[PDB]
Amino acid sequence: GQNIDQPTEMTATEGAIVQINCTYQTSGFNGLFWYQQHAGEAPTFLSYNVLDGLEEKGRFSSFLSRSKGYSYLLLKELQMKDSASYLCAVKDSNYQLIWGAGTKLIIKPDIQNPDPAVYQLRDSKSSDKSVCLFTDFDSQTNVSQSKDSDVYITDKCVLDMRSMDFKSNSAVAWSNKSDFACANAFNNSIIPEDTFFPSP
Amino acid sequence: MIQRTPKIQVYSRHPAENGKSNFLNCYVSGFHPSDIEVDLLKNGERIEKVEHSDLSFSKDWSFYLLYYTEFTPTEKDEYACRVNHVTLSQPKIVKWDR
Amino acid sequence: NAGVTQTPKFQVLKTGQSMTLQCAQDMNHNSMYWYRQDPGMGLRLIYYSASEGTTDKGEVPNGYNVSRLNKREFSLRLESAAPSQTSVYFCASSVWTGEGSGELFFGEGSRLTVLEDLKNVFPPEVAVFEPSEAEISHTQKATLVCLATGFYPDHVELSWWVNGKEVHSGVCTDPQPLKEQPALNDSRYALSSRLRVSATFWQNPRNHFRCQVQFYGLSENDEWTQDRAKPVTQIVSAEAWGRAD
Amino acid sequence: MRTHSLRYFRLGVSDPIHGVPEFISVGYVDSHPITTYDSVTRQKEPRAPWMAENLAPDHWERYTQLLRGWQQMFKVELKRLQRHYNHSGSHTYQRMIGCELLEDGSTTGFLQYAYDGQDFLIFNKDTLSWLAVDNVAHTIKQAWEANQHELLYQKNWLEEECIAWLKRFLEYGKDTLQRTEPPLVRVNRKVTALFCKAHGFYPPEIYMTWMKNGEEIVQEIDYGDILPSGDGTYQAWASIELDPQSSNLYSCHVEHSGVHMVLQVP
Ligand code: NA
Repeated sequence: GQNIDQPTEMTATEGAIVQINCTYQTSGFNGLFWYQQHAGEAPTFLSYNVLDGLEEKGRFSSFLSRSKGYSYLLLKELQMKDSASYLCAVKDSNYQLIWGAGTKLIIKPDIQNPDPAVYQLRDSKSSDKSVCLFTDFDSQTNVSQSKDSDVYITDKCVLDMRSMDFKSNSAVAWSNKSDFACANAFNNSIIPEDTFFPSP
Repeated sequence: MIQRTPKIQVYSRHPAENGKSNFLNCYVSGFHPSDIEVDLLKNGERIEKVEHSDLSFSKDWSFYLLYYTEFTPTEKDEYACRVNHVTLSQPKIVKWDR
Repeated sequence: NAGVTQTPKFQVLKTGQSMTLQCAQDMNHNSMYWYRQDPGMGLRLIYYSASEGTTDKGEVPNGYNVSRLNKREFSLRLESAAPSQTSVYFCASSVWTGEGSGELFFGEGSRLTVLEDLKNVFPPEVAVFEPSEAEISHTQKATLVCLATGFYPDHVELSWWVNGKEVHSGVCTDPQPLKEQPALNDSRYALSSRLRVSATFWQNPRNHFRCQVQFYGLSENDEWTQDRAKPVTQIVSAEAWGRAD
Repeated sequence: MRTHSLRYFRLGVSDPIHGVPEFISVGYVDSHPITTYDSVTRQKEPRAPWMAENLAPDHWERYTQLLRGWQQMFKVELKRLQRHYNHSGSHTYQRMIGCELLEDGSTTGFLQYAYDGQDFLIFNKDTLSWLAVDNVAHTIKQAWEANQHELLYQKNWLEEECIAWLKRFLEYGKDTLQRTEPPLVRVNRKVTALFCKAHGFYPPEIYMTWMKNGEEIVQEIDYGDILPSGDGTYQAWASIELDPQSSNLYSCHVEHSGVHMVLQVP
């Protein structure tokens, strides 16, 4: 009956522009809200539209067309901190909020000087695990989950060294199997041709 | 504070005919504030079974009410509406004139 | 001031157990709400309170009750916890309701996991792994890695401590935990975090590094019958010192 | 169809006598009450059968919750006004919101407030601004206009939501609201004046007037009010005074729901 739809996930590059869409079918209309929700945190209010047109607010602008039942949230000059879920909600004729499932915005950092490499970290005396780090690759590289049940591979993660104004992607793989080697830990991924594998 | 005194109008639902059943109306309008007491009178005595609409609102912010009772008009019986309000130093009686 | 304050942040529950989530707001608001957030769908209203002294059901009231204790407080009651009530619960408030353009102010959220049996609750095993010497010579940077593995439910908070102070710069922790056995429905979890510092900072022998994981598990009143240690709320950590080698 | 309107009223009293409610809210379609709520019942209830029959109980449950909230909000607003007027005793605060769907398809919308039964704040949804009648109202005006989103919200509600509710209610009660009962019109004499009396008509909108030899006599005519007869129909009259020294051709003219009628006095 009453229905709101927005894309599940969107991926854009740092510094680019992204437009998050929200369409709604409701009985009556008393306004449309956009909320930002960082992972693990509370939704916070971003914008409100009730008449037709475009409202600006810093790097964010929100648009509404009442006749088309359509809104978008426009994010300009994307930064890593814009990585969050964006929730659209519509107030119906009885002033009740209908919520979208949310759009997860993924931001790919702009890696100035890619230096893809797979490193073997030092063993810990308190663990039977061997640990490998795939790091410093460009943001176009994707990390596949392991296809071996005793090997564990995390998705890529963007770390920011504030003092040196430096960003890098990394993924971690580990196992306690005897035949585990960093030379082969990320074999199920498509990794850069020039990936550095230091000698064992 | 501008207080506005009730306008009182007494009339029958239909053009009255003696011996024919009818309804005697007292329409009280244009007053402010909203506290008001209304009675229908037959030969000066208060009529017991009397109905009234809910308090109603006009766009000029005043209020209005309709008090009514079923009756059969006769040649002998005089009918009236008696209204009290904060704007009235004593109740105002209005006779039904047909 | 504080805005919207809700507690507890995490809670494990056995099927049939009772639970009360608290929520207070100090913004002098009149309307208060309880939402649940589940993957793949929008926020759903459980109960709401348009003003002090009145409450009514939302979209999904069954299994819950509420109490608007006063203008500040609005508590949510689970009388007999069911696995379907495993969710993240959010309390929110607004100045009024039906005053058209007013937005919602949300609390931090309460993560609930309801389990048929507590025998699959595990604290994390936590280990630190020191930087690769190859990384140091190739990049002049040093990445430590912390692994928290084998924990359930996903009620953990990981932090890095350098020389006794928590740090955030140069840290990346997985936003979502890894299912160690993705097929199993009650699979235990794994979580990784990196801390990257300059080679010079790592090569100072008096620099001390610690990764610590706060786990929210069972409490004194939860009945425990397994052979292993009772998986209570606890902090598990591991450390490393810089290497001038 | 003919012109129709939907309007909602609120009344707040600061120091009411024992029993009398602190807060009352009533909605109307044309002259018909459709909804009611007050601080005593604390329930929102239909006031027309065709509203009761077409709105499910979840509708009245929801608006009961809303009105309880608006009751408290209205009390806070009245408390603010009376303290800023430095007024003692009992005083009233009123609100009226609604819209008209005119015969020709155009629409109007209005929102205004009153203190002690006099205009206080009036909304202009075209300039998106509030008209303040004094300096207590001016203070409120500054606060309400600082929140530009609330102005836009009210403009949308007046122009879109209100009109859509009205069309919905018009369909619900069309057997009542869209019917026509034409008037029964007579003339008689009551120093001496001709009375033109009409009764038994619906809708209440009617135009009665007298003409003398073909010219209208606005300044000389006495107009009676349109009054409810109690059975869903209405009655009205108009009188004019007779010249005792010269005969004239007086005729009563009645317009009602697209039909014009003339009673020539012989
Ligand atoms: Na319930």
